[PDB]
Amino acid sequence: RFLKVKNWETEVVLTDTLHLKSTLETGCTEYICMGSIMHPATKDQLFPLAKEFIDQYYSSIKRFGSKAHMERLEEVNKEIDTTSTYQLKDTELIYGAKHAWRNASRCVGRIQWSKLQVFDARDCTTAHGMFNYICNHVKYATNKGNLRSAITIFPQRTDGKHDFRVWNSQLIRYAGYKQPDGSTLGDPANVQFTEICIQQGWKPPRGRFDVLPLLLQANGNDPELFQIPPELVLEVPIRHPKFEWFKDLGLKWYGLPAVSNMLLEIGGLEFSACPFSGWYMGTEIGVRDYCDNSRYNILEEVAKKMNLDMRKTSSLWKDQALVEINIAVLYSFQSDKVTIVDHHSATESFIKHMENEYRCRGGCPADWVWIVPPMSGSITPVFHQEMLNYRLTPSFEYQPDPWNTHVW
Amino acid sequence: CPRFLKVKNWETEVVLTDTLHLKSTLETGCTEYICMGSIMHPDVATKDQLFPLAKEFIDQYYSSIKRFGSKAHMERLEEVNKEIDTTSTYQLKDTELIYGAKHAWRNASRCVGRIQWSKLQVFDARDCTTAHGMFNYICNHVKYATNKGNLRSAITIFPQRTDGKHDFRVWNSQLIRYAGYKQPDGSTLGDPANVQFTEICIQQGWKPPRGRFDVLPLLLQANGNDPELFQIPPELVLEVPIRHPKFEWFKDLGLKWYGLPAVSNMLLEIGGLEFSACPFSGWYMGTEIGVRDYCDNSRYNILEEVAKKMNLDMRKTSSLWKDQALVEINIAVLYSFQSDKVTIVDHHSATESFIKHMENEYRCRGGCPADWVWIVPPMSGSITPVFHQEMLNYRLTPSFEYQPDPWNTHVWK
Ligand code: HEM
Ligand code: HEM
Ligand SMILES: Cc1cc(N)nc(CCc2c(F)c(F)cc(CCCN(C)C)c2F)c1
Ligand SMILES: Cc1cc(N)nc(CCc2c(F)c(F)cc(CCCN(C)C)c2F)c1
Ligand SMILES: C[C@H](O)[C@H](O)[C@H]1CNc2nc(N)[nH]c(=O)c2N1
Ligand SMILES: C[C@H](O)[C@H](O)[C@H]1CNc2nc(N)[nH]c(=O)c2N1
Ligand SMILES: [Zn+2]
Repeated sequence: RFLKVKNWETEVVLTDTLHLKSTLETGCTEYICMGSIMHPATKDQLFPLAKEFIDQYYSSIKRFGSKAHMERLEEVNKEIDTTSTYQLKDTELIYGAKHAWRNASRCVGRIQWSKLQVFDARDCTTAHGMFNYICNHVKYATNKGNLRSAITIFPQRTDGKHDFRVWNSQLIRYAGYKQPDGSTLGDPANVQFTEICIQQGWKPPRGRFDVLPLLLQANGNDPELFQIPPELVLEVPIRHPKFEWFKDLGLKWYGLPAVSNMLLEIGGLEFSACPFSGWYMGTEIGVRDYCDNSRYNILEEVAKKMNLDMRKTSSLWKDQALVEINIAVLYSFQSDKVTIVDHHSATESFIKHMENEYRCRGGCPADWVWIVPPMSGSITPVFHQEMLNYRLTPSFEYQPDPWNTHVW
Repeated sequence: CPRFLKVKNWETEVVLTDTLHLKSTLETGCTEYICMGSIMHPDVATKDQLFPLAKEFIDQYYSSIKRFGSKAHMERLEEVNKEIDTTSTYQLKDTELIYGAKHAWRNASRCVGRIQWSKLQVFDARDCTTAHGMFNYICNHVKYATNKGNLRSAITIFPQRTDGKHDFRVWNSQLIRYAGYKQPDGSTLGDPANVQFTEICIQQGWKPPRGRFDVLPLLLQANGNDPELFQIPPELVLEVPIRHPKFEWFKDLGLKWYGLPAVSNMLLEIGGLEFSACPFSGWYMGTEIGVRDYCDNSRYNILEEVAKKMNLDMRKTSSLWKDQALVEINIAVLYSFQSDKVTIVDHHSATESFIKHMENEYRCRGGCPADWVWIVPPMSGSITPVFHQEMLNYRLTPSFEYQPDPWNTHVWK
């Protein structure tokens, strides 16, 4: 059936037909909704997946049922027969990577989806090769602060014993240190990964903003440590446009957000190493990174310097410090001409993207739980936007952390 | 469905196990292929439909009072069955009515306030026959619940649906709300959310004061008859003028709000019985006023004027002038209610209580259905503990349900 979505602020109603093309599961049933749960091959399994993807690629370039389409189908059939897998054409890899982003229901940045620079790294064989490819990615995507979206695609999975993996969760992240007296120096989300890097020989500077090394696994071998050359790592000192004391907090962040632990699935092929990057929405730094209780957890210090009354929650001192921290982040990036988007502009772009996708595509899968920003929700337009969530492929998927599967 | 489902809290690592979902009744709207978790809304029962629904409820009640399988349980089952057989309906006992109303609240997955569910004063109004009598019951409800500002949660339950042509309905969406007036020039005076109902009231004979904060009259329908208008005695409408602890100029905005939030348009379903008029009230979380009522664009929409008085740069969104004004507005709302000693809860306290409540429910009941989209507050979401809490949503009965607006269905006499 067709399905309608209503925006309760504008009363606009859209009609979804695209959900009829989905086949992966959501996790919900008719009786239980799992919308706030974070995470709910063979020759036989492969060809229908390959066929569907080839079909939708040739349907996208409007040569469905063409000789090129027919020949590709047979070419893929023979290749799965004689090798239990197949290799994408370059054109298909690019189309598949752009559409995995287009289909990412949790991403508010998707208005940019067709401006994605796709780096083909399928000829890589070693961790040194991966490091080279990744340095080139970081340099290209950073672009002296004028950030450019990019993805680098390493060889696909074969037997599951020869996986390519970036062990880092992001290419650029700060270390976290388990202090003797109990607390945490640096970034507490990375304590385990930091300790794995130390355990592999990394000499930790034990600062607050230590860029972690890359830990890279090629063809299922043990992973190897590499230091990203510092001139490739663009950072922003965080200051406030009114509180001159804000800089004395000693805060900084990196400009390049680059997810490196997800899995890219295209036509039944699995790309276990596919680091991809864009640019930040300011709340990603200022709300979650800085203010989660299990993260940098700085709200108390900021509220202190603002001299806010912190004895009762109903003074909303936490909410006041939260806004100022996010003003500082946005101000700092813009002052340094590092690409960044505020949650008001981003959500506005996403509503416009939604309208575009409903018109030209018949829908847009979207995860309200993730699309609504972690602060000032209902004063952004996505709060009032009903969204249908469903799984379209090509897609990005979660995968296990490699230190739970790897045999040394 | 699997017998155990786990939810995780990503801030604390606590993992809870849900078995209560196995008692789920109606549908969520979701399927295996599509999730409708952000969709806001995703002829009577026959004898045959009513038998099993009543038995399920009666079984649950006698299980709650530790008398399952007892002689009184089996007798009640038989008495209900005969009554459905000979009359096509049945009547709840007072004890069952109170149990059912409390559990409809306990089961309300969108309510962050459910730690209080067992302290609900239930007013039995099933003897009511006329709209005047409905007025009397509602006045007593408002007075009791307001309690000079020390608010107490309460529900008043009017007679159940019979053939659907004799419904009791409160046409108001809440017992206390402010009028909205569309102007010829397109502007709105008062609360833009209530323009449709205000016009209906005016058409029914209400003389509007045409101000910014005019308490709407009650529009009350008894036994399926045409609805009738009543003015709530103004001394029963407790109100709070909004002022700011720092900004002296804030009181010059002339803002105020009423103290009692009281939903009156929902349907209470108990044992297959349908209570189409069941107004219920609690106390406010501050953001319901300071964020939604005041700062929604289609509501009072005061962000601009507050930002002006704060002298914020309103040309770049990246200045976060909206976010900064929204906080001060919510500071004022909480400060003004606490100063006048009118019960109110800030969003940090309410969400922390709800997490404690949810953990207790998981431990002692086997789960707690919760709608994350509604539980997370509309400001500062991720610095509240519910943001990081995985929740399972499912529909248990007894329940509160939405129902059509009565002017769309009423057969005018
Ligand atoms: C171009 C600027 C971009 C912006 C502003 C943006 C914004 C965001 C934000 C704010 C989130 C939520 C992140 C979180 O809460 O952890 C997100 C998620 C996501 N983004 Fe985008 N993004 C951008 C680019 C991209 C690109 C280039 C890709 C892939 C090629 C991508 C794929 C995803 C995916 C898969 C998720 C879901 C992550 C998960 O499930 O954990 N995004 N995005
Ligand atoms: C006692 C203090 C209470 C607090 C702090 C509270 C808090 C809330 C809040 C913040 C919401 C979301 C409101 C919105 O965004 O419109 C809500 C919804 C709800 N509450 Fe509670 N509530 C309380 C009492 C009650 C009582 C006494 C009942 C019923 C007996 C109840 C039943 C509901 C229901 C059914 C909803 C969902 C309404 C809908 O979907 O439109 N609440 N509550
Ligand atoms: C391409 C892109 C652009 C953009 N603006 N944001 C993203 C999301 C980033 C991102 C994830 F995808 C994710 F799964 C988890 C985290 C956790 C926070 C870790 N952080 C402290 C280092 C995260 F930040 C991606
Ligand atoms: C008992 C109780 C206590 C509390 N604190 N909150 C609530 C929920 C409030 C609530 C609804 F659930 C609802 F469906 C509709 C409205 C009216 C419009 C809302 N707003 C646009 C004015 C309403 F006020 C109930
Ligand atoms: C479209 C979306 O479902 C809608 O805006 C919902 C979102 N969550 C909400 N949450 C609460 N508490 N109240 C609401 O009115 C809404 N509105
Ligand atoms: C429990 C809940 O699913 C979890 O906290 C989610 C909620 N929404 C989110 N939304 C975004 N953008 N990022 C997140 O990490 C989360 N976490
Ligand atoms: Zn769902």
